[PDB]
Amino acid sequence: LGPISLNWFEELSS
Amino acid sequence: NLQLVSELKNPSGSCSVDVSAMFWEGCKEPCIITACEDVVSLWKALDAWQWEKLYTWHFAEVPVLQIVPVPDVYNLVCVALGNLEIREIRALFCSEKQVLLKSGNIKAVLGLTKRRLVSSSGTLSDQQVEVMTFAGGGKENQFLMPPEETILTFAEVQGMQEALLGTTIMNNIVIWNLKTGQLLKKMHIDDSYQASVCHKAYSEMGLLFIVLSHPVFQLIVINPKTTLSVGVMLYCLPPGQAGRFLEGDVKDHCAAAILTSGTIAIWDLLLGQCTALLPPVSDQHWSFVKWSGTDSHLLAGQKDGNIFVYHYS
Repeated sequence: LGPISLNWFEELSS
Repeated sequence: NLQLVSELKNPSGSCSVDVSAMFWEGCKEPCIITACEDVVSLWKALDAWQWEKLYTWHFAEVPVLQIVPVPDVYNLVCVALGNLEIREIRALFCSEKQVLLKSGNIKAVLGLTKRRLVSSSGTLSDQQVEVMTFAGGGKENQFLMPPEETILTFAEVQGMQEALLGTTIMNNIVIWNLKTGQLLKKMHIDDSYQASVCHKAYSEMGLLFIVLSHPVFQLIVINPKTTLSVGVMLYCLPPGQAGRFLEGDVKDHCAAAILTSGTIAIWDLLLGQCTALLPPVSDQHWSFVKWSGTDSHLLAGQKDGNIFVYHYS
């Protein structure tokens, strides 16, 4: 069900 | 399609290696930069089709390898020197003068938005990744966290800010945050195909769209959060067309390639169709190709080194 996160970048940056 | 609009003959008695179009300076004006092994020239439009040389810079010892365009920089030209691998990166500017920016075992280099230049050297635990900024002189150098896998190419991700992408010898794609220097993610791409050379990368709806070169180009779609590759589009030569990818360039949503043919082929990346072929003028195979960074033109160059400028529409 591979989730997509539109905020993956700031997420990993956090 | 392609409309021959102007041209530039540069009988420089030195092999031509690269070209690019940039705005120069007290006003933005579209110029063309040509690079040969031992000389680099800045040219302006003489008239509707002719170009005249305004400045020139000379290099003895180590031959020029490529131009390195830097977005938002109009008062200098960066070039990379080397016989095969890069040894130096210099800035050329005016009365012509040049500055050594970096020196060493350079593996990859890319001009970035807002006056930055990123480069990498070494191979493993020795690897460094650096982003410098111009005002413009050598101002800052920020290191980025190295993946300790040799970087083959960078690409700035269109549609976000502060994301930098790399491809490594391991068939991996890495993403850094340009602000913090952090290495955010490493993602293996199916062990082939395979590439290696990223021509362009895009962010849209939390997915990554990556253009690689082989089928002449491939578009890989990756979900950055799962790391998983979610599909792949193909760009292929029409029904009858000999030739393998040899090199190329991508601007926005257009891709150009020089084929083993000697022909250049063009694709609109949205649709996937080959929108034009361009056989060599004369018997001279096309030597390099670059989209213009100032306008809607394709630059096609011969070792000769005649440049032919086409209007794309």
